[PDB]
Amino acid sequence: RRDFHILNEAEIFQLLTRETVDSFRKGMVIPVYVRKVESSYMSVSTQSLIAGNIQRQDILEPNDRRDPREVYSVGQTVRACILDVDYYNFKCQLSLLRQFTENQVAGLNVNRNPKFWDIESENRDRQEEIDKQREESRESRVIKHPFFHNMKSKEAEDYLAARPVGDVVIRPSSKGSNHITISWKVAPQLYQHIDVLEENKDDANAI
Amino acid sequence: SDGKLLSLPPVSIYSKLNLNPNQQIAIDSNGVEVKVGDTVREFTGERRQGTILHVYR
Amino acid sequence: ELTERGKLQIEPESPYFDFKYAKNRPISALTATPDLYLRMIQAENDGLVNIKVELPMLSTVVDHFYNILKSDGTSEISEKWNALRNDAWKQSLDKLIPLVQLNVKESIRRDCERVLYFQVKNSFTKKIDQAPYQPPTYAKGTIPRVLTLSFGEGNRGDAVLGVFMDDSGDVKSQIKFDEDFQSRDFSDSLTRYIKSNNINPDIIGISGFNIHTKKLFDKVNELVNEERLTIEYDNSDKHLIRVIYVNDETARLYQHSSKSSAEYPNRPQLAKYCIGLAKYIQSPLLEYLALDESMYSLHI
Amino acid sequence: LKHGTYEKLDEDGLIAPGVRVSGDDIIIGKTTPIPPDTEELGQRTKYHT
RNA sequence: UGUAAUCCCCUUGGCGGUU
Repeated sequence: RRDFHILNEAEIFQLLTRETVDSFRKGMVIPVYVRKVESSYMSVSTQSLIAGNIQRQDILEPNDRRDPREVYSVGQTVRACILDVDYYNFKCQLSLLRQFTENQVAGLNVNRNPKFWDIESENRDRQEEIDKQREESRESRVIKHPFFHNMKSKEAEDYLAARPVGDVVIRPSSKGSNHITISWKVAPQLYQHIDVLEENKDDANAI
Repeated sequence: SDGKLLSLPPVSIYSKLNLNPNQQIAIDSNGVEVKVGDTVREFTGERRQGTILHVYR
Repeated sequence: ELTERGKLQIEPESPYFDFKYAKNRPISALTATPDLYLRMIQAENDGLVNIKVELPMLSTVVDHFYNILKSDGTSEISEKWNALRNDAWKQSLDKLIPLVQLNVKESIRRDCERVLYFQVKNSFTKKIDQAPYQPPTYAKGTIPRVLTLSFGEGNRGDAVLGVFMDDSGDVKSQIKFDEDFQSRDFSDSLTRYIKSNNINPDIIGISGFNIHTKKLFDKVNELVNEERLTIEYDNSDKHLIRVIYVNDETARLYQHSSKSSAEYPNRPQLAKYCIGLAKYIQSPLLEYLALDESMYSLHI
Repeated sequence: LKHGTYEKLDEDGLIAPGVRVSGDDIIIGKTTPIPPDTEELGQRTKYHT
């Protein structure tokens, strides 16, 4: 048999942190835990007890001029991106810049060659799911007013048809819950719909 | 974590993964911290919802 | 192909995402990567995906067999006969295709399974192929006297346990260090235990469950480098006693096995873990044998 | 332990005269022995007796 | 980075307070 096998840096790291070198390397986003906040750096801890630090250039955005302590405090965990890993010393440096924490989405290295990958199908499914995300729900509006009636434009005109000239009805507007359509009889078989824009609304159903 | 089911004797299992709240931390898509027992809803897919039982990676 | 279940369940993080939209993958290259085909089959069995085998030149074979079968007549009667023959031939192809697809699928499945079986065999052999640690100035195969030190976790309230075993494989003495491992008292007590009691271990093993064990390893290495704790050689550059990390799957499984409890009814679990580490250093093969059924659950 | 504060006790477990006390403060510190558990496994003397 | 604690009898007896 071969002599006793001595663990190396990668094997020791995997044994201690129970995290593989592949799953913990450059270009990965992990929810680290803030442990100490300082003006020039922030000391954070990962899930696997790996102590990390970030130099002041990356805790806050380059455009912002605030203080690290005001924005982030102890116990406020944030997402971070791995920049460097000291496997021997179990030390890592992180970045809070959104160019890493947000843009890194397709982190897999799957070969997307059109000859062997159906890019068109994945794209089509992508707009399908994005349109599904765009899909929402809407409901009717209820208003309490003596001259308010939940009628269509033609319905309001027909309701005012049986009434003499000058009678007024109020119905929801098609421009949104912040708009109100008022229909009044200008003349026999002649009606005017006037849109009213609402400001400082307390509620969608409120006036 | 993969989504499969296994059957093993109690001896074969390594040990329970005792994790403190300083270790069992979850962050949602928007970046807001979510703790144990909170209710979240899947952003896409089946869009299901439920209470968090355990957080790992 | 993807079913609706496949359309919804194959996520960018799921292992099935590697072949969510694969197309025209060569069969001959599959045998070199058996796990991809195995995972495709597993996803198919889950009702998510559908695997299809197709030939670019299927029309060529159909036309060639038709030309062999078709008649050379040109009359309208011959045209009707040729049409009937071609339609029956197309129906025969429709019936025949699924069976051939299934046969080819089974053949590739068997090939990939055999390849992965051989790969797992080689991985296990590599895992279990290691002779016991050879102390210096001794021939290969000699069983060394070993000392294991461990504390497990390193939280406030984590004493360091020490277990020493001789070359005979029988426990000789177990000691507790109840002071802080960073104190001078810890180092002095460890030095006294190492030297005064004539223990003279050939190699010292250190292991744990987290990164806190690294500091203990560094402290022990510094102590060894400072006190010049050279190995006693039976009757001159005396060599230092080596301190290394120890793989502990077998130790972790041994600390929970009832075999240790029957063997050591009045000992702590950490003592059993240290004994398992020491026995693994003395003889990895026997420790791997001791797993019995739990060896199949190892990450091979 | 009681939820009060033990910081007003002296070395002998008795408070000293002249000390202002409030509700739920501990004025007499007393302990009763308990058979130790298996915590001697890996506890550095920090086990409840 | 060293991180702080959650629990209380029961039965009798007497003496009282408000009617």
